[PDB]
Amino acid sequence: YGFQPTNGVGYQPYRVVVLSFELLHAPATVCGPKKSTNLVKNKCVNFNF
Amino acid sequence: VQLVESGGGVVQPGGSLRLSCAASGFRFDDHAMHWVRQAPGKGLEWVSVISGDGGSTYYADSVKGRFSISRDDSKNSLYLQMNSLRTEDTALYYCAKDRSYGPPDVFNYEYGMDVWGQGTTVTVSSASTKGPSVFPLAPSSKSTSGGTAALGCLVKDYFPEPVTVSWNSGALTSGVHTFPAVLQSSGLYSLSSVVTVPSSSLGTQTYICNVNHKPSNTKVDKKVEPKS
Amino acid sequence: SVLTQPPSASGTPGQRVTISCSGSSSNIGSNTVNWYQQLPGTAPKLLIYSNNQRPSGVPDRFSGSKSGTSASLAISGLQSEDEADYYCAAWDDSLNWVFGGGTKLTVLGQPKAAPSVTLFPPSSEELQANKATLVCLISDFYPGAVTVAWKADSSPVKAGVETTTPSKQSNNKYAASSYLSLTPEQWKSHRSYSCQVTHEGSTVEKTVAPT
Amino acid sequence: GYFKIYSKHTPINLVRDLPQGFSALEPLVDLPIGINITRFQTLLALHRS
Ligand SMILES: *[C@@H]1O[C@H](CO)[C@@H](O)[C@H](O)[C@H]1NC(C)=O
Repeated sequence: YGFQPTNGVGYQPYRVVVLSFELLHAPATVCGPKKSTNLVKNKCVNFNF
Repeated sequence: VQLVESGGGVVQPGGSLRLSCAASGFRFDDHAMHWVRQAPGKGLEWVSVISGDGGSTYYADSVKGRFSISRDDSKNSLYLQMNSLRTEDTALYYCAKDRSYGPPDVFNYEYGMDVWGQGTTVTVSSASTKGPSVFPLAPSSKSTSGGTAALGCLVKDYFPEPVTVSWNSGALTSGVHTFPAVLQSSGLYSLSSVVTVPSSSLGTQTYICNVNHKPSNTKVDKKVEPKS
Repeated sequence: SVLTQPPSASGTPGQRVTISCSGSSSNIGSNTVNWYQQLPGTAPKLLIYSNNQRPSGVPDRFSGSKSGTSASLAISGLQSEDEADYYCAAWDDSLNWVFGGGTKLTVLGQPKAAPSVTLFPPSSEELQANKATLVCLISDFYPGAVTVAWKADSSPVKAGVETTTPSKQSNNKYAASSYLSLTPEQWKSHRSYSCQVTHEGSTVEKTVAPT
Repeated sequence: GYFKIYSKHTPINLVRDLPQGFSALEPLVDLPIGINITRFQTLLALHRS
């Protein structure tokens, strides 16, 4: 490619990142950042720790 | 950095038109172009897009097959050819520039529409063209209140939308207010322009409405005087 | 592919007003929103592209949010020049650009004016012209929610009447007009007609009798 | 697919003989590898100086 700055878009350099994911058999890898509300006390509550 | 259009007018249902839009201030090989119509008083409605760098066009679904769109970067222009119109296409048409070409289909996440034209009116119907009928609405005590009284001119039943009524060849600018034309069920427009003037001056001075119809060649001056 | 948004919003001048849009999954799901302001009469402006990026010339009172499948403009502090339509856009994988429904702004500043009404009967030449039209003009009624009803001697009528939508004048209040179609024999049939206008509960009516 | 490692560091009062006593080992690491294992070795620091 001849990337000249006096070019119109259509010959200008674009950088490309392609993601792909796989779920074969592995134990644990990258997950999301699970939320996390607040912790109350002295009240019958439904909790998940 | 400007956008102008041309090509509107009145055609009967079944006809055809060619809208054009000329741009200035940038190249055409860096921007996509849009035609966006809008019915009077209502919201916008996208019609078509062409990408920059040649052709990859898209139309809205209600206008599929009937229309065609091209560009010309030798002349810096857009053409929108309209065939077999229906009565629901009476609208302003806007020629808008899309920064960062490529149909919004491929170049996602950043399209926009930064600069816009001034639009072009197009209306369809068989009513054809007709001249206005004028009456003077006399100043009356039912219109009079204290120091002032109002009189005017009613210009009705005309198709060719642009019509003008002045007061005394353009003399009176105080109280002169022309109201938006109304579109009747008959298909013809109508309006009335009224001006207030001191009640001591009911008949005293000149109050002649000058009616001019530019698509036709109608020019009539009508005097308004208090009721007999 | 519908982009449901509220038809009109409100607020006192000087506080934050939000404007929402709700598209499904090809609209706001995998795409970006734009926001367009349309002052009355002009060409529409661009306000926000790529969900929060104002271009050069947009002041720092407008922001933008996109959360999952909803979007939101957020005007921080109204002023006397932001009374306009606002549209949200998308792309919809359906292969068609979609637009919002628009939303007016109602700064609600000007006090409550009185709709001045004026009524005119069909002129004499029109009587000789084998037709008749009653003319009801409304003016200076700053909050624009006027409506009209027409009256023959004692009853209401609902045929032959045309009503303009309110239009803004120079003084930034409104004006409107309505026309009543009549054959002159019906004009002299009933002893008098009237035009009544209702506005914020209040009502004012005018009346004219044939000669 | 997890390679668990427990460990403990007790001080002897001898130098290099296996003593007697009780001392429970606390978990150190956890590695989600997936690796198969059938053999292992050791590593030692030679005598050169
Ligand atoms: C470990 O080796 C055995 C050999 O019997 C093989 O069957 C197994 O698939 C190997 N482990 C993994 C995770 O592949």
